[PDB]
Amino acid sequence: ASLSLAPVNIFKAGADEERAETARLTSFIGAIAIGDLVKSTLGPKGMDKILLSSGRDASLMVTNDGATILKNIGVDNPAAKVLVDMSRVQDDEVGDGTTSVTVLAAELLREAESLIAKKIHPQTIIAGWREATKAAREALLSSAVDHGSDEVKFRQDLMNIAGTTLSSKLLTHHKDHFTKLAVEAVLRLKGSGNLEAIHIIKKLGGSLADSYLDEGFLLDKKIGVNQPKRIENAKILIANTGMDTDKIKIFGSRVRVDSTAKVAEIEHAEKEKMKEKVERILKHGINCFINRQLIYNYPEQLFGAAGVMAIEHADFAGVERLALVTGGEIASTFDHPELVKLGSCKLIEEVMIGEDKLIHFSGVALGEACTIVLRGATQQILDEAERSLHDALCVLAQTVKDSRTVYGGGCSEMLMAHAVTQLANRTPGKEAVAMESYAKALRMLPTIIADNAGYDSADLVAQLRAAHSEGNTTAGLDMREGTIGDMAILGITESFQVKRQVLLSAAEAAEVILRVDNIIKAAPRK
Amino acid sequence: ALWDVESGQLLQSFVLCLDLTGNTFVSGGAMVWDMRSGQCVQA
Amino acid sequence: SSSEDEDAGEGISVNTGPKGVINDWRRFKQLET
Ligand SMILES: Nc1ncnc2c1ncn2[C@@H]1O[C@H](COP(=O)(O)OP(=O)(O)O)[C@@H](O)[C@H]1O
Ligand SMILES: [Mg+2]
Repeated sequence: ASLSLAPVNIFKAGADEERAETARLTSFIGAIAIGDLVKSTLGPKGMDKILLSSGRDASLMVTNDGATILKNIGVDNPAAKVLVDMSRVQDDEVGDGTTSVTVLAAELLREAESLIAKKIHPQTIIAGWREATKAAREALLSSAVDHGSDEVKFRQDLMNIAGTTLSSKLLTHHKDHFTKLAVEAVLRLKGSGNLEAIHIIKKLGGSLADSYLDEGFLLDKKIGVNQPKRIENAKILIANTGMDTDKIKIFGSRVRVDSTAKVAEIEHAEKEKMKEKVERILKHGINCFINRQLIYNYPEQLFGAAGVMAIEHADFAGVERLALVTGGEIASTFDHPELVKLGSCKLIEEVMIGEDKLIHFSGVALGEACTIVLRGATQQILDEAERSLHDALCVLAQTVKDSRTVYGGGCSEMLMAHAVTQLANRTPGKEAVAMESYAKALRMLPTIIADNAGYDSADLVAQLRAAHSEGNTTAGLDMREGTIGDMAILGITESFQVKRQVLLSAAEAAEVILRVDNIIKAAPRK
Repeated sequence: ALWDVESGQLLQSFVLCLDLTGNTFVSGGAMVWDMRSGQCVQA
Repeated sequence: SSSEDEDAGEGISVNTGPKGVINDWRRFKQLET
């Protein structure tokens, strides 16, 4: 007898449970709903979605990113929660692939539902899927191509990867310009994976084509009152000192005198201490001074008297980026000027972007830190462009880390599914049926890609399957006019890491959800 | 958020109640933050 | 001077649950009737 369907009641008020039919049905409906929601935003012809917040602020967000869509939705279905967390983890691990992994998991779970309807034990499906995943992973690894040795071919691969990543976003309008921008920004990192070193500034107004990658650096801070507004051949000193009534850190100390003259003497001593601090700072022979914390009126007056630029309140990210771009050292003590390296740049000036004024560093020494100015017509456009640029930069950094690349446009899915089908053709039992369903989902991915463009998806997928079975391992969807073509010639390439992560995460989450045969819910707080 | 009284500027933005050396403070919804590093240090 | 102006699955067809809960249903139904 079931727990809920028994004469005696064993549950608190509001707590229930769902047995075989109900649990599997709930899981499958949740997964299919999530997959159908996230899809239609997939491929070069995917469309965007509007996310209306129900809160008091009522935030507006139009986006194409699958993870962003899945994060900002009220989800109560536990399997849907599993898929949402899968997409979030995929976004954390790599840039793109958030929609692909979700759609693949949903298709796998649809095939699992169909198989369960055919009286096949879910554990058999899991074993068949494990074997299929092994075969597909081996095929994808064998199909990978590496061009990290040759610089020109690696740069071409980076351009192709950035273009493929941006083809599905709102940036596809200026894909060429934005791809060049992203590739330059990533290459300026000098091999570092620090994506925080790339700062994206969104300024309203102007055109999307007006966006650019600054040759130097841009800071959104302000200069002091009497400080110079323009420095040539600047010598930078990046600091993280107090400089705001810098109190001696003996917090048990107090001034305990018997006259106001002594109090005046002590405050003069404090001012003299601050002046000596500024003098020690100036002993380094500097023209500009960026401090992470605030700079009060007396130190900035001293700096203006010394005629050196003093930028204040540049947060931890700001000072880190300035150190990366100018080569300086973030110093908190100034007793050994010879042991502190000073940042350098050719010119510092104030630039006028939109209606706001920003500090511009030109002719930087190192340059291993980028600032990207994004211009748009709406705040929604700026946010979506920032998200798309983040995707492109993430994928480019991953490719820099691991230079192995695979061919997109459904070619990788087609070859993996062909390997899965070949394995299934020599396997007895219902495991072969499970393998065939796995290959069916792998086919269904480029099928959805073709459907989103309005092409004849069935015929195109049949042509791709025939071409891959024949031996044309580089065949893929040509989305320019709706035919099939050589992905190597067309330059539709992807990161091997992204595709492998999509495959493995989708298979893992499908296996996790398929194992559930009972969903027990506790009584909610409300 | 913590603000500088004299300069009237937002030092750093990070909570039904919170309590505090004016460098380490704990916020409850524990979440201990250090102003020297601007990161959560205890939980 | 000083002197101035200042001054899916919708079809459920629930099967046995109604049988299990008919006791409470009739418990409320008698008072409601
Ligand atoms: N120019 C192109 N030609 C053919 N296929 C493409 C092209 N650009 C992207 N795709 C395909 O569209 C799919 C979806 O990519 P996208 O929606 O940008 O991100 P995600 O992989 O997170 O869905 C990818 O698997 C890729 O193979
Ligand atoms: Mg993408």
